[PDB]
Amino acid sequence: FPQSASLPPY
Amino acid sequence: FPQSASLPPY
Amino acid sequence: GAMGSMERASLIQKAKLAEQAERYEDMAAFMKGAVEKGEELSCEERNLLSVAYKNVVGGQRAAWRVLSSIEQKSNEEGSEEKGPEVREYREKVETELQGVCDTVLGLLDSHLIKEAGDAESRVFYLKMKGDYYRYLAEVATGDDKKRIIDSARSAYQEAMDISKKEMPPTNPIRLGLALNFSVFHYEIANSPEEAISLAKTTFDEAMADLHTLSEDSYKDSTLIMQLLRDNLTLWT
Amino acid sequence: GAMGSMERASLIQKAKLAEQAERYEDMAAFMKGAVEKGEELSCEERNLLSVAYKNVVGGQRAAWRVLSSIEQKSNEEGSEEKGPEVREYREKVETELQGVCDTVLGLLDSHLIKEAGDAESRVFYLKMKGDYYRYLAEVATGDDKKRIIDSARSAYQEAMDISKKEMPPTNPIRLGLALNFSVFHYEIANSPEEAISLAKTTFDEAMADLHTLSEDSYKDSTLIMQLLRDNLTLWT
Ligand SMILES: [Mg+2]
Ligand SMILES: [Mg+2]
Ligand SMILES: [Mg+2]
Ligand SMILES: [Mg+2]
Ligand SMILES: [Mg+2]
Ligand SMILES: [Mg+2]
Ligand SMILES: [Mg+2]
Ligand SMILES: [Mg+2]
Ligand SMILES: [Mg+2]
Ligand SMILES: [Mg+2]
Repeated sequence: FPQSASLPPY
Repeated sequence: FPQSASLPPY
Repeated sequence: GAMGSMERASLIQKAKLAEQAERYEDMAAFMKGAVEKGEELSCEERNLLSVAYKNVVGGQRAAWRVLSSIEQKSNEEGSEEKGPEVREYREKVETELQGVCDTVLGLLDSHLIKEAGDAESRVFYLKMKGDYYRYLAEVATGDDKKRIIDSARSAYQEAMDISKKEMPPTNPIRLGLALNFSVFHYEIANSPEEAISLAKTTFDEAMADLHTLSEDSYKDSTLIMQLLRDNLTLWT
Repeated sequence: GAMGSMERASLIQKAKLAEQAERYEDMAAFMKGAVEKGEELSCEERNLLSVAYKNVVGGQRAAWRVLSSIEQKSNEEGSEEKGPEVREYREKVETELQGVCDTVLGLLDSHLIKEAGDAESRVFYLKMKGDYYRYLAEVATGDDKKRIIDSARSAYQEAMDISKKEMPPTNPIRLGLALNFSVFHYEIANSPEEAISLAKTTFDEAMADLHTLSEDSYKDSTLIMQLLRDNLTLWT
């Protein structure tokens, strides 16, 4: 259960 | 020519 | 403001140098200075602002999670009492994190959102408002946790309503908003089914619009779609 | 000092928490507070101090190198004039870096070195003094570059003389000192032959003393010997 992925800094 | 390696923080 | 004497263009130039140097605290201070000049931000400038603060708060969130985990272990049965230091230092990092979120929310409220009329700028800023209330919600435990969560929800919802009316389903801003709102539902709002539904519908509607895109836009859109898919794989 | 009201033991505890959280600026401030209590440092505490400041100055040095490279490119033929911003921001990072080095050197001079009587503490601190003068030398360009270089050399040399009299050739502090002094010779002092000779003799004398070591000490010593070998491979 790793944390959900949000939008990374691109 | 990368810089010489000094002692890393362990 | 310590950046009040520096030219707007010089602040932007230095934010780009700070990004190359991975000096994200400097980058954020430069971009705060640029926002405080009072002019609206271009697309590139909005992205510099976002990158800077996302990196700063990202380091704080990672540190807070390490310290919170140690604190929670210290409060299990059989754990030796170590005094107030773990709580104190977690509180220190938490307060600094809340300060950064309050700074970003303050820039959005004074006066980026009210001047943002185009869909791309308004959706970008409302998503940002949702994000930084979400980061406040991650550490909130008191009387205002429910109000913080509703503030995040409200900002995301307004952004969603604009994005659905004004942007194609593949628009990268729209996709990144839907991604982060789905993370809000899963990780903050105890609504995994809403998270999954949102991520699935977003993915499918983007898939059906990819045929309209150039090769470069197709790459932009599918990169974010992959994150939706990664989460759906984690969640189901 | 903002850490003056915190217990020595609490500062050490929080430096360890900051290390786990990768909050090296906090770690350094905690360890500075502990040093300023006026008591000598244990082996573990000296290593916390070193890790904290090495990470802080390491980020500054990496940023300075990025910005210096951009600045040097801006001053080549055919390069467009971009104004003072690159130099200004390189100077900003440089000044902050010099401030950290001055802070560390100040802790060593007031009063860590003068109270350090055992070889392990005295060599550790004199090596540190050499290192932070070396970091000052990396950015020095004015009237004092030669004096900064000689300050680094002098500290390293005193540390070397003690380490050769008082420590076995495999001692990890002695090995790390020789490694960093060899880097000083190659990268700062324009003395690659001295660098190679020092690294070779250090490696060979350590090799011949490994038979005296436990399995754990053997691992400690050979890890640093590998860095000597890596440099010799780069230099020859
Ligand atoms: Mg102006
Ligand atoms: Mg017990
Ligand atoms: Mg408008
Ligand atoms: Mg279900
Ligand atoms: Mg699965
Ligand atoms: Mg006391
Ligand atoms: Mg030209
Ligand atoms: Mg003594
Ligand atoms: Mg030769
Ligand atoms: Mg070679």
